[PDB]
Amino acid sequence: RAPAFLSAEEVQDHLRSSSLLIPPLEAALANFSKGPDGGVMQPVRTVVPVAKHRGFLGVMPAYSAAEDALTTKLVTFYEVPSHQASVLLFDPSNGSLLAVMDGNVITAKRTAAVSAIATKLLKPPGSDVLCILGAGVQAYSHYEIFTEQFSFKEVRMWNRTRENAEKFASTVQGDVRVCSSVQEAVTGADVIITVTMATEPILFGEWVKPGAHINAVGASRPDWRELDDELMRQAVLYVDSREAALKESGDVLLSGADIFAELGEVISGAKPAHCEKTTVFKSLGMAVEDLVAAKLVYDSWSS
Amino acid sequence: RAPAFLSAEEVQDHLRSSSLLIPPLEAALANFSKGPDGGVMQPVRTVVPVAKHRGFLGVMPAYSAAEDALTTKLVTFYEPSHQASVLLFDPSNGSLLAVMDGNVITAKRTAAVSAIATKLLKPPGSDVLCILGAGVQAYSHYEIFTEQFSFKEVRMWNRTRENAEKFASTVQGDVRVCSSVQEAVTGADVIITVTMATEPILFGEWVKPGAHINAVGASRPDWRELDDELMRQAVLYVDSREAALKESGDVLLSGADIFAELGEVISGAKPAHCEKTTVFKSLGMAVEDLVAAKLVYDSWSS
Ligand SMILES: NC(=O)C1=CN([C@@H]2O[C@H](COP(=O)(O)OP(=O)(O)OC[C@H]3O[C@@H](n4cnc5c(N)ncnc54)[C@H](OP(=O)(O)O)[C@@H]3O)[C@@H](O)[C@H]2O)C=CC1
Ligand SMILES: NC(=O)C1=CN([C@@H]2O[C@H](COP(=O)(O)OP(=O)(O)OC[C@H]3O[C@@H](n4cnc5c(N)ncnc54)[C@H](OP(=O)(O)O)[C@@H]3O)[C@@H](O)[C@H]2O)C=CC1
Repeated sequence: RAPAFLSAEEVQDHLRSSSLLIPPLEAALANFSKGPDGGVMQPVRTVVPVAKHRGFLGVMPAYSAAEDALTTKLVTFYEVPSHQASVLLFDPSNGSLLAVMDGNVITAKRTAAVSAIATKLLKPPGSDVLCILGAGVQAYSHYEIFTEQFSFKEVRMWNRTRENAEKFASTVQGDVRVCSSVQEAVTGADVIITVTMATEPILFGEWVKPGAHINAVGASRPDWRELDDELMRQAVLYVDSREAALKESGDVLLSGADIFAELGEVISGAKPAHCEKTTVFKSLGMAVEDLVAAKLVYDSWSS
Repeated sequence: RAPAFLSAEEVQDHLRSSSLLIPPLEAALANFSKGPDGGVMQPVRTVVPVAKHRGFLGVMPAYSAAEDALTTKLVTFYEPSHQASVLLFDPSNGSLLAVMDGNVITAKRTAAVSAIATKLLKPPGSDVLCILGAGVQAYSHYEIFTEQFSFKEVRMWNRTRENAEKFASTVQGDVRVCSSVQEAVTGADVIITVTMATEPILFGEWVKPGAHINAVGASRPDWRELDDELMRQAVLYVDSREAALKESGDVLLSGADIFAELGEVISGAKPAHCEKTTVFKSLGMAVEDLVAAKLVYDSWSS
């Protein structure tokens, strides 16, 4: 019995709303951070660079006992969407390949879903203003769930090329104030989302409102950065994975910042959410997050 | 852009002649052993323990600049023991071109790489071949070794003699079934170990001076097929030093010195001591899976 293939449109049908992903992801992150008592086996992501094409192949395997599912997501990103992904789903009991599915929409919706979880815990009292840095796939996915989950009075956006932000602004529903600089976009912003593939810092702490929350999603490479030192050093730093951040996050590696806690620890109440101080959630993506989503799809697909 | 799926039989048809599999395997091994300047990017394999089901998931990604190929092998082994899938990507844009069964590929390249080491390291007058084990790898090894070499006597030992006899009357030529490892390896010139043994079964005291051993089995850091004596007194060749020092219980638990990588011998950097007793420890490498995958895909897309 050959494995089933699930198209991008097959997946989204059996995926449904991005915020429906939230409670299972909350469980996955907590289980992960619980370590040996959490049932999650997840080594740090293996990345092989394709220098000849300025690209990378990410391989993210995971087993999760609670979901009893065995997965591997393979993602290529190059500096045809920039990010291409496929998820493999195995029978954890015998090991046969069950399904090969398009991983792009899972990646987009799950990443947005995790940022929202961290945002819900860490956004300051009186979070009226949201700012989005970037205008790619993740920006759309984050915009959809953040306007769904939260109630911002104003949304700002900056992109490297202003045309794509204005395009973004006119495509999405609801008003978007396109700003020509990051300084303008984040000034007075209570929640900031950085979803660019920049490699040198675009976000400087001096522009950041005291107590603001930052979701740093991009710069998933040891030599890449989105944030400067002042922000990385002065803010309370949360990550999805401590082992992954110390190996793959240039924002963490180069700044020399102390990781305060893993987001899963907070979810379980093992660590506090300092919503009143300036916070940074540095997200690098974890295989267990993909696991949960792909498991939801196949199970739906099977019924 | 839905990926292609090649069945095991489909892969099996694209890999008929070994006379097309070994030359690119040799080239790949040569380039790998050169390090990064050789153009092969191959992280040590990641293994996910699934003790909950007494099983493992092996993950083996690779890129090669020389043939511009980007692949990932995903192997699962449980207690068909080994189930593999090989993914082939487009290097320039990252799209997944194909998903193929990787059990046939695994069997083929493993047997072929062993034959490459054997062709180089077998002693003068190699008349007796000895196979320890009777699984998938024993078959694939037997087919290529009898095609490539010319032994007068082929022997086999297996933990379950029933399986050894089923092997003996399935393969074409005459295989002599033995009731002990010592009986099988005594006087043997080439020895192939493809067992799931976790504690030493092959002992240096039994091994003919000058014999070549292809140790393929034990690929977990606490499992081993060969004893301290043999590991330390033979000239030790591996596919990868980095994998060996991580995953080979045979090498780690004996403190044995690695003389060379196989690619180093193919390239000319290190000599093939065919007159000394030699051991080639194969752990399996992502680039070997890559080579086969590209060969299959090139033929398939023609
Ligand atoms: N943490 C996680 O879980 C995951 C993280 N990501 C990361 O997030 C980022 C966005 O992903 P995605 O939306 O799919 O990619 P996209 O290609 O769809 O979007 C790229 C965005 O980043 C901008 N960009 C590219 N280079 C630069 C640069 N040098 N400087 C400033 N902006 C730049 C682009 O702007 P422009 O219009 O000028 O091209 C665009 O706004 C990536 O870096 C990705 O690696 C996504 C996967 C999940
Ligand atoms: N180096 C490489 O490139 C790769 C290495 N391998 C490794 O090679 C070995 C064989 O692979 P494969 O043929 O596919 O596996 P199989 O399941 O097809 O065959 C298993 C063989 O090992 C024997 N065996 C099981 N337990 C023991 C034991 N305690 N002692 C001695 N023999 C035992 C079995 O005998 P019985 O008849 O009793 O079952 C059988 O002969 C494995 O260890 C595998 O991990 C395979 C992938 C490629």
